[PDB]
Amino acid sequence: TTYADFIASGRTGRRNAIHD
Amino acid sequence: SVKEFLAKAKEDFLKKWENPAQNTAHLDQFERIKTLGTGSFGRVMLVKHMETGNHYAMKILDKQKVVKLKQIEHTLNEKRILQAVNFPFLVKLEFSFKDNSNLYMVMEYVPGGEMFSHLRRIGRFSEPHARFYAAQIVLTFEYLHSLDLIYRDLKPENLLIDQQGYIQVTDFGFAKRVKGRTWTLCGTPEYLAPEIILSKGYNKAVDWWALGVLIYEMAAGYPPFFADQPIQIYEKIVSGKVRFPSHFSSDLKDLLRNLLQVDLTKRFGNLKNGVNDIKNHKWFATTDWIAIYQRKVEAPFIPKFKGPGDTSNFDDYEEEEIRVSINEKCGKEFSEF
Ligand SMILES: [NH3+]C1(Cc2ccc(Cl)cc2)CCN(c2ncnc3[nH]ccc23)CC1
Ligand SMILES: [NH3+]C1(Cc2ccc(Cl)cc2)CCN(c2ncnc3[nH]ccc23)CC1
Repeated sequence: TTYADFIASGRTGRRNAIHD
Repeated sequence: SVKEFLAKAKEDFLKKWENPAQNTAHLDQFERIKTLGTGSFGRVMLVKHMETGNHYAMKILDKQKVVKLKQIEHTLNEKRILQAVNFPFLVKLEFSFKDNSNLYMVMEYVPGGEMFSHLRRIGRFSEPHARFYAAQIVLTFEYLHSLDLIYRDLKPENLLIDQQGYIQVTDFGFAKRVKGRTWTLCGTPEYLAPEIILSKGYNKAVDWWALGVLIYEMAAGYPPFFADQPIQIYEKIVSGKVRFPSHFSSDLKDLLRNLLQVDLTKRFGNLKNGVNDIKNHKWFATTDWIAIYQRKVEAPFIPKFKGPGDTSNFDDYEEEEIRVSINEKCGKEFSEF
């Protein structure tokens, strides 16, 4: 399931801002 | 009229924008309690103002770290913008000041925690729940964009839930007053519009795309474009192929196809009729925009409140000393702060 794939991913925690 | 409300709102803003408040408190006026969150060039702490006993959230930025990250102009934008705005869903900046080492922004403390926390725990929000939050962001961007501001970092991590269950937008670190186009690559990978990824000039339409990402994330429990590394997310976004959960209503899917639209001539928010294409969409038919603005709508969720200065709705972070050097760092760079 897409949910299962999300929960197993490395980006379920807080996401940092990016910048160039 | 909303036109006329916004007109008057701009006169108020412009007065503060042209003559910013500066140096309205001192660090020794506050007792530091606990760290509420962290970022690259500093932290946000729960503090108590001794003279009033009021609790606030104090963002502390290390000037030397801001310089290294090339965020000088962005940080100046942040403070100049936040001191000048006024809207029900924008966190208020109460005080700002600086010392030898750091910049400080003391804002109203929003005790219910991040949307992010509740969203991850609960898994997803019902459509009515998501719609209630989304409406507040729609109005907020309508406000911001009328002031020629682009917000550029919409995400659940910076949307705090207040004691009445309404949203407070915090953080303005990438917010910019710009008429026409701008070019900086900034934001959060999952929320970036394809124009930013493809290194074109962009405008406020990136905020409406980011709203699509937020609504999808709230209703689904995961974003429309995810992967383990940001490059994989970017590839997905620029395809822009979006799949929806079978549980998404037909109206919700139609709203999201029009927000998550790669084609700027077609993106809702960006057309001739502006925000009203969004506000008049079927998914919002039950939303009473005036009652949302007035905070008259019953929130679908009201956070737990054990007391004043309670941080139970927040995760725990490692505590680090606020060191103030005896030598002034970066005076010229932050002169106007
Ligand atoms: N997400 C935050 C911290 C944060 C993370 C990353 C960056 Cl780049 C910036 C800030 C955002 C402010 N906040 C907060 N909490 C409670 N009340 C408040 N009033 C103003 C801000 C806050 C605490 C979590
Ligand atoms: N005319 C308003 C303010 C108002 C007027 C009378 C009373 Cl009794 C209460 C509040 C009505 C809500 N609102 C608003 N509504 C719709 N879209 C918006 N976008 C930004 C603000 C608003 C802001 C102006």
